[PDB]
Amino acid sequence: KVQLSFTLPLKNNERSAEAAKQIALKMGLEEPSVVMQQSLDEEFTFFVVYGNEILSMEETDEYIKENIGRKIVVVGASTGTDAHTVGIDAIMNMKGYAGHYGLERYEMIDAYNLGSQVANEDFIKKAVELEADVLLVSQTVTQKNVHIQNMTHLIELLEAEGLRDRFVLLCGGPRINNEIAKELGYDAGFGPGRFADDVATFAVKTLNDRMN
Amino acid sequence: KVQLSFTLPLKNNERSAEAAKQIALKMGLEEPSVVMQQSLDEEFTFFVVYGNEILSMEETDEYIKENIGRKIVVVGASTGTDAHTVGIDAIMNMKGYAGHYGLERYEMIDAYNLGSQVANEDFIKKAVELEADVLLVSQTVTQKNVHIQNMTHLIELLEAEGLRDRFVLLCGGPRINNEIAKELGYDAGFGPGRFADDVATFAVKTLNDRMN
Amino acid sequence: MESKLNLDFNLVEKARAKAKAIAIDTQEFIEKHTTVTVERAVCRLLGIDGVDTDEVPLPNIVVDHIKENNGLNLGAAMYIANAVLNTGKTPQEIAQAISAGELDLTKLPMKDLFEVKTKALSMAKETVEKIKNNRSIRESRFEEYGDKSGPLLYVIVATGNIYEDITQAVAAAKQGADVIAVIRTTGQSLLDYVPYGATTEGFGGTYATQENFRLMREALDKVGAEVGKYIRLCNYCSGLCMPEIAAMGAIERLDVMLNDALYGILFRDINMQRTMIDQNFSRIINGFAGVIINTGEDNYLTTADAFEEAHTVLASQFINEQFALLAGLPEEQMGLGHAFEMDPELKNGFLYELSQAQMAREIFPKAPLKYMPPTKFMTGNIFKGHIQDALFNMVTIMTNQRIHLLGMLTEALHTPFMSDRALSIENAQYIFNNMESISEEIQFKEDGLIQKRAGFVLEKANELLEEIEQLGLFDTLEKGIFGGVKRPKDGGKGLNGVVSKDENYYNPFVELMLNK
Amino acid sequence: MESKLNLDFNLVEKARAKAKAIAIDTQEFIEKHTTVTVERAVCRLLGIDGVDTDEVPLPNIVVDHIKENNGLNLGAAMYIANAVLNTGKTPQEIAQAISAGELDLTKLPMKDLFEVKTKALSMAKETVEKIKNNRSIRESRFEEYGDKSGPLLYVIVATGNIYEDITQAVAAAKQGADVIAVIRTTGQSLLDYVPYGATTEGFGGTYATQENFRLMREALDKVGAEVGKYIRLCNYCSGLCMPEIAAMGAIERLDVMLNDALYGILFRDINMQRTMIDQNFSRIINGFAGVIINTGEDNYLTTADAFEEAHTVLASQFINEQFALLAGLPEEQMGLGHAFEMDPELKNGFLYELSQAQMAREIFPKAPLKYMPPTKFMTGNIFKGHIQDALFNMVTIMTNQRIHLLGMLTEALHTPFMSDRALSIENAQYIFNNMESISEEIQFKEDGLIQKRAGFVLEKANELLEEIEQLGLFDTLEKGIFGGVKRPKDGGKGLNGVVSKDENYYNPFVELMLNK
Ligand code: B12
Ligand code: B12
Ligand SMILES: C[C@H]1O[C@@H](n2cnc3c(N)ncnc32)[C@H](O)[C@@H]1O
Ligand SMILES: C[C@H]1O[C@@H](n2cnc3c(N)ncnc32)[C@H](O)[C@@H]1O
Ligand SMILES: *Cc1c(COP(=O)(O)O)cnc(C)c1O
Ligand SMILES: *Cc1c(COP(=O)(O)O)cnc(C)c1O
Repeated sequence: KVQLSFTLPLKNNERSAEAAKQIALKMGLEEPSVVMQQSLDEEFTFFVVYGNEILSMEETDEYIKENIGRKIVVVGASTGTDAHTVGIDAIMNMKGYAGHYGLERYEMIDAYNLGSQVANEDFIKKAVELEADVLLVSQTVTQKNVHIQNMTHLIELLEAEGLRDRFVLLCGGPRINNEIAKELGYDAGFGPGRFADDVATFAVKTLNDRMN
Repeated sequence: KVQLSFTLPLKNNERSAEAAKQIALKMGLEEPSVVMQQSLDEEFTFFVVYGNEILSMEETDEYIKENIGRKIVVVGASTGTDAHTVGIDAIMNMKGYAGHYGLERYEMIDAYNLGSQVANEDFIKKAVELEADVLLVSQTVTQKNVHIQNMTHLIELLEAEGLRDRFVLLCGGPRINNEIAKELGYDAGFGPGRFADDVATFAVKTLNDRMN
Repeated sequence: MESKLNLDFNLVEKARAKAKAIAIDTQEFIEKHTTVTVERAVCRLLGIDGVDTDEVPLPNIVVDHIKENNGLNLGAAMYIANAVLNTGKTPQEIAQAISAGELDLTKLPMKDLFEVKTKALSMAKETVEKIKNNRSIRESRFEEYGDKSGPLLYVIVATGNIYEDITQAVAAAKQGADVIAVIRTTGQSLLDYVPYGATTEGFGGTYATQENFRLMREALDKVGAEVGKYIRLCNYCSGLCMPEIAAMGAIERLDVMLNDALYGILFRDINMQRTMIDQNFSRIINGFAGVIINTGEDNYLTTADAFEEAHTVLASQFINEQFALLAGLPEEQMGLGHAFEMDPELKNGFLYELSQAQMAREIFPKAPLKYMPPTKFMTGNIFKGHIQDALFNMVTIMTNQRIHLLGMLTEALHTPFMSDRALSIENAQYIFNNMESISEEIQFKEDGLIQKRAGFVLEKANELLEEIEQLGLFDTLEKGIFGGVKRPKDGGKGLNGVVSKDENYYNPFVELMLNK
Repeated sequence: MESKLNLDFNLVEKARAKAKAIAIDTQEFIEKHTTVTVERAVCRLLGIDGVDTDEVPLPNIVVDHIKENNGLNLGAAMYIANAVLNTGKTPQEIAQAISAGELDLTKLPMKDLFEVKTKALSMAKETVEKIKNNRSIRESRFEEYGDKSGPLLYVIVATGNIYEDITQAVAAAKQGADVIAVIRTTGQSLLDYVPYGATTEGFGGTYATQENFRLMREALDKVGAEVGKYIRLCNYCSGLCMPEIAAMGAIERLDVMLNDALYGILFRDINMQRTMIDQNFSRIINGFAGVIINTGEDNYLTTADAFEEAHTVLASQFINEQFALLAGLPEEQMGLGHAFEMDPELKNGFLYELSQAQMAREIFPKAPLKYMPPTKFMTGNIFKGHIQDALFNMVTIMTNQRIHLLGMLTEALHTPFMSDRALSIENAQYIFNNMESISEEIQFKEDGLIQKRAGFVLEKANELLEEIEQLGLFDTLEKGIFGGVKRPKDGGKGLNGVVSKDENYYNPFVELMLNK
């Protein structure tokens, strides 16, 4: 690892940013990270980098005000018989997970964590109530595909009552991914490496695309 | 130009220092300068460097105490008819030249600047008086080799009275160099790129070699 | 501490009285109950350890046993003791036997109450000794080595791999650190069991494990004698196993541990009742163990606007103070926390920070206060960051804070490198030494910004605690009046692990460690 | 300025009286003489410029002319004027003619004294106007643009190539700098003539040249209106041509210039008599021109032990003050200097620095004090250096210094890069803004280190000036009692350029610019 700083003579762009990455790798073992980038002049720019899109909380909150105009509400839970909750707690808790703060920590967001073992029938009752914009269902046990059955059932339920489209349905859990997600009826699925910011940035853009 | 910092896992040596230079050049256009080098542990060391022996005042002063044991005295001047003095002032003045402080600024050194146009006969009278250890003669005009004649004469004078060896005779000036210097009788000659520290570090070591 | 702010100590005493009301009121509730986690702690204090086959900690199975047979209200201690009486096997063996399905604490004849209870108390008595001794072990090392009187440098290590944490901890130990904390795995406070054994892998940092504690302590002890200093070790109590983690560190003897009353509730959605019962007993153990706890007020400043949340922090500190007291923890053991988190572009901002830091110092004069570094505004500009870590260092020496959590120039970028740690320490030693007497030398103008800022924060915290006292703590949390967070009296995680005490309940450890 | 140190102002007034004695005493000497350099300045003020064939400045030849014909004691002004009377050619043409060997000021009929003298005075009168107007030009720009009230950021440029200096100066101008100084070529104060024309190459920095001044001023004026600020330009007066460089900048209108009474003597071995006569007249011109001078007390701290030389610095400041006065320069024009040069490893060191900086501020309440950055202990550790530049920045805002010479994290390494300059300015703006009112807020304990340090320095400076006053300035220098440096009353460079005034001497410029 190496700390390396310098300054290029290009207006402060994401291009110059790249130039920075270039000039970095171009000088030995890389995988550069341009930690800081600020301009000294409209024609000059300083750089700090280390070597060898996802909105952020501040941003997604702005995006919500300038694009949606009201606080959005999200209801999540570990549905069915699944008692695993650490996961949904990683995205929904104030404290969040590994540095990424949960959705309840966001200003333009009302996150309602209903916890573990929530019957789809109850989940839906609760989404209609707190008038949710985003539904979050987490699944962990894959035993006899009890999860695929359960997530599939929640979709039928929603649709049978003519409700699916009212929501951005997100699913995730250790054995989940976006491929599995889409072919089941959900708008997106999030695996073990994802965090609240990943969810937030996706939910907010989708909302916007829909509300148009 | 580039600012670059990192840390190697080697005891804080001049070798690790080199390793630092190596690891630097090894990573693109170089001519590295290891600006700072300090250890975090006996087995580790931090580095700061930039890319694309000469004692220092504190040191030569120590060297003088631990090796010579008394303040040394130096008498310099622009000899003969030569009115050029900026040069000798660059090595002897308190303020020195381009950052390198003059000999009179040193603690274990009494520098006596006699200025311009000093007849060799007077120069010697003055060296014997302030009992000099180091004589400094500066020459600039080379016209009809009036300088070579003059510097040559000062040597004869000194020797005729049996005095040469009592002193470390240094000469220098714009058209001077150590080759010219040695083949004339002087212990060293210093060209236009040299500074007081260069002179000091040489005079002090020579004194030591002699006093043994 | 002299009064440099001309603070109104009547107001101070008035605020503190409200915190005491709020606390005692909630205490009435705590005493009338126990929790699944309290009992597992009790089991551990009595020697039950190890795991079963599916890697479930034996304390969880023995207590889970008693639980489903409607026994918890009496509390582990009795059954465990009863069992030992007519059975004569060690509680460790009582556990394995219960695991194997070879015993049933619910069906053994229940000998005379006064007989087991006495047995209970005799068992408790042993481990309390081990603990009491560890406290002496520490006192004994300080007197041999001496202890810094200025601020203590507190650094963090966290690879997720214990053996790796150690090589980093000992390096940091001689690099000059006085307190070393191993960052607990992200989210561990959500687990309802403590993993068993050494940990070699973990996200966001190393798991909290009794074995892990032992290794680290053994290490620090080695490098300690080396440098002739006693490195204080620190870990986190927060979560559904607070007491257990506290009993755990009491026996391996950590020196400081994070122990906040409202953390779990406000930031991990752990049920308030469950949380208030767990903190009470973890605090008792820590207190008796001579441990210095750390509160987490920084959590209130890392995201909210730090300038306008200063009274929440002061109120939080008061409230933690009062509970710690109800658990026998004295002021010289309460490492209350605060932080340098105001925006660096705020005019006179540094004057407001200094003021508040000075305020807390005068309000809690005997507490070894914990002052934390800036993090929310720390950016990729490593140069600017080093200087705002410097203004942070200045406040500590100007206000005599005691536990100094060193800021890192690389803060917003990654866990520190060998270099990041060194630079951070030299920065702190330069400032601490260059400005050594600055707090005696410096005074504040009559009714200027500094003094007026402090009194506004104090008047506001008093105002907040007045409402909190009007509603009682649970109602306060139900309506989000504190921390901008609303939480359900019967919501959150762990409520199902809370049981009311029945008339014959008995924790021999309380009278041994508290005793009023 | 309020009295935060509880300084004994009687002692203060007592010290200042000794400086005034010392000065007036030396003044008796200055008035009884003139120097080769004074006269060349007089010639320039009257329009003589350009060079001859071998590139010798015409002012040097016209005055060298008068010199060898035993004429200087009367002083250029007369001959030049006499010549213009019976000849009717411009002094510029008088010069060329004298260069060509076509005239001889010594052999022209010397018309009636009162007639040429009057002519002299009428000539002086013109250029004084150009000057007086430039002073208005500046006043006029300030009122249009306004001026910062806090500390002024002073930065340095020096490529050796004027056109290059300019691209750097304008960049720095908008990067936020308030005062720009072009570092003069190393050793220029040793030259007895001012180079003529623009400079494209030079060691240690760009030559000081009237053409060079004009270019830079033209530039700064351009970027100035751009940013809507009036960038102050600065250069060095030090050396054998002090007055000339001052007359020079008076006509091109630099805003601040280095002008120390003892510099040349103590650090460049320029003869004391020559030096004391040159500084007197350069100071008159600068003063009348509205220029703020800068003294070089840092020279006393960059190598000697700064903690024990603090009284030398304070004495130096007093002494410069008193001379500036004898030359008509008011306190709001004396940018007396000092520095943050104590060892960073010194315990309570920052408290001693703050104290002295506060001392000078209270002693010279109307002076736009110049506080300089650390340099001797600035090392390759760019990180540590940035923070000691920060502690330096703090002193300025805590003590209300007015001219702030920004320190560079790269100080000990090389002239700053674009980045080094930016970082240095943000560091200063962060501290200046974050601690904005810190000087009103902060006070110092009764008789603590801070206040006691200041009074010791003051008592010591008074003690020093008492001996200096006992011997008079020349004797003081002859024995090294001041600055640890001994210099010969008739030694050093330039004594041969010093002449005593004869009864008919006349500088029309003195009465026009001073007039008592
Ligand atoms: C803790 C734990 C428990 C706890 C749960 C604690 C709690 N409060 O949640 C308890 C003890 C109750 C438990 C019980 C059981 N468990 Co378990 N448990 C675990 C363990 C150790 C950790 C899980 C964890 O919390 N990981 C941390 C979180 C952060 O990871 P994550 O779920 O992957 O979350 C990430 C992404 O998935 C995403 N995400 C998750 N959900 C969602 C939803 C949305 C909408 C979005 C956007 C993103 C998202 O966010 C996170 C990244 O930030 C795992 C083993 C392991 N190491 O995984 C077994 C494991 C899940 N358990 C297992 C089993 C077998 C069981 C039990 C059947 C055991 C028993 N009693 O026999 C029961 C089931 C109980 C039930 N009814 O559900 C198996 C399941 C195997 C399978 N695939 O079928 C596992 C994998 C262990 C094993 N290898 O055998 N368990
Ligand atoms: C300034 C100057 C003058 C000044 C002197 C000012 C003064 N106070 O010293 C004055 C006006 C008096 C002068 C006069 C003359 N000058 Co003239 N002058 C110059 C000029 C512009 C600058 C010299 C300088 O000071 N350089 C700066 C110093 C720092 O450089 P330096 O001498 O090389 O010093 C370095 C090393 O040499 C070393 N060093 C020097 N001496 C020593 C001694 C020791 C012991 C050591 C260890 C090191 C050391 O230290 C320095 C590095 O740090 C040069 C042209 C030029 N650019 O060089 C002509 C130049 C030297 N002058 C020249 C001439 C022709 C003359 C005159 C004859 C002109 C005339 N009147 O016709 C006279 C001679 C007068 C005399 N009797 O000596 C010529 C000489 C050509 C030749 N080789 O013969 C030069 C080179 C110009 C030219 N190109 O025509 N001059
Ligand atoms: C699913 C994982 O959770 C842990 N675990 C801890 N307590 C329990 C419990 N009561 N039941 C089941 N698993 C448990 C085990 O370590 C197991 O492997
Ligand atoms: C030797 C160099 O010094 C400069 N110079 C300045 N003044 C004089 C003087 N009086 N005599 C000779 N050279 C002089 C010229 O520029 C010349 O080239
Ligand atoms: C951040 C923090 C932790 C770590 O929390 P987990 O909830 O275990 O992820 C523990 N205690 C406090 C007080 C904290 O601030
Ligand atoms: C360092 C300095 C200079 C530059 O000096 P030269 O003597 O021209 O090399 C000028 N004036 C002052 C006051 C200085 O400190």
